[PDB]
Amino acid sequence: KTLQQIDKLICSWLKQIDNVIPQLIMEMTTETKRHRFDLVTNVDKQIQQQFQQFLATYFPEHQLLAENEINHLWIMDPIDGTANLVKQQEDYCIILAYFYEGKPMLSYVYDYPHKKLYKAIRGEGAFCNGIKMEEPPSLKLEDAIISFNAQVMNLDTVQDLFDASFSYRLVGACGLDSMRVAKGQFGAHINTNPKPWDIAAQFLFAELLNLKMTTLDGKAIDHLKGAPFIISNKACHETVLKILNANGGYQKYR
Amino acid sequence: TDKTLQQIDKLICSWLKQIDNVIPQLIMELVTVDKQIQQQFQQFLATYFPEHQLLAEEKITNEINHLWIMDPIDGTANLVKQQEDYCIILAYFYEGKPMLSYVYDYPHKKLYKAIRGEGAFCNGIKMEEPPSLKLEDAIISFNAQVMNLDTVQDLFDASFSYRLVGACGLDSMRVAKGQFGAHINTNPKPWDIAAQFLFAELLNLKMTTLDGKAIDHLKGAPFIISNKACHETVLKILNANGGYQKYR
Repeated sequence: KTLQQIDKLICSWLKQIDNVIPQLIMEMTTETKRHRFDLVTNVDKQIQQQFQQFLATYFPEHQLLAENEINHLWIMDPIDGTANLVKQQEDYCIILAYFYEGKPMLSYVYDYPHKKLYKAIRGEGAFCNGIKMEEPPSLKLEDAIISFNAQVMNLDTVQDLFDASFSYRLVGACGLDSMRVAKGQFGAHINTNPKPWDIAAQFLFAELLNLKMTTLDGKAIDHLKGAPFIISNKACHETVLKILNANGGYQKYR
Repeated sequence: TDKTLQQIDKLICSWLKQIDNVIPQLIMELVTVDKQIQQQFQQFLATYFPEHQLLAEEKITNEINHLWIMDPIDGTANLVKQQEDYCIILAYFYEGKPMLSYVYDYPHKKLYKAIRGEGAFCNGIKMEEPPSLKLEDAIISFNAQVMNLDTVQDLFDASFSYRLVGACGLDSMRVAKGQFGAHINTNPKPWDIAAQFLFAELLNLKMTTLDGKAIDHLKGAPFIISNKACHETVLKILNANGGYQKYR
């Protein structure tokens, strides 16, 4: 009811990042700083600062989980698809997810480069540039195209996943690979090691569209934590898990 | 003297703007369309270009003076499964020499063209040669399902990361745009790569057989379109330890 309010403000914010990204892309560099393995840039740090400030201006009580039992929580990946941002300047996205007392309420994956807004509102629907998304038609794995990082599983399980499925594509940002699943464009997407902000938005998309979104053990995921994960068409979920979990695991070593 | 290059470019870009009307219906509700586009353009050559001939997936050699090559849609799998990341490819060659090329990324409303003597463009904005990418600094795109795992592993290790769009024309433009370091297709049909010749010429890229050799633009060959700075490292990995072909 006042979700309409919060949506109006988020949309105002996403619209104005338009006029802040191209200057940040043109003056772009990388930092290794404050990070074990992952790459960060000046773009995402700024979009974050910008969203923290949005939170300060409008929702002084709301808290930001970004780079337990709190009532108003936002989880943000200012730039999902960092390698893509740096190397291609395409196929990155901004992910925001809103949780009221642990229940997902609003979600956003904004594909800036292609100008596409995915949003999920509880009690309204899921939306892609204001056109309503519905439950994708049933996809069985041999009919489905799937998406995963192939450098990160033993080469043997990659080859079963190749064989069980129609084909293989990779976009390289969780949010974007996940949305393709949501649109019926892919059968499933797998991330073996997600950060919370990499997957946060997809809970609500998954719920409203009847997607299967689980850990790779098939168990339900804690949105504050994140585990190795799959978002899938309901018709190829069990087949994917089953392949991933055969012959002592999909892990790359041993 | 024959049609001007310009006047032909103007004709092609309209003919492409008339078609953002052959989708829909197609998508909505086969496919192999694509004869429907093939033929629509067969009409185009008849109405406007008496002498010109077209090579497309079906229905010979130099010295044919005015030839076009066309993949009415490159990314069939993509069109069929995703309705996205497919493109129209067109190449005009004059007594053997690539004169004009088009790769039209329909779903993202991006027409890439290459014009001999003027340059390469996306939507009319000019494309410059992309920056030097060593392979450790570059993303590579190739179908990993169609090589043996040893050579895929090394491609994985040598490079920055791996992505795949699933349409030869689109993956090749990523290389053209400096977004990818290389794209490899080990079994193209002439229409999967026709356009890229002039892009690679105008944008100082390397396009060759996997033997690092001149491709016969009339027939297939296993192929690579690549940034100048990683072209050789990529080739070496592909021809190492007995080669790239998967077996049992």
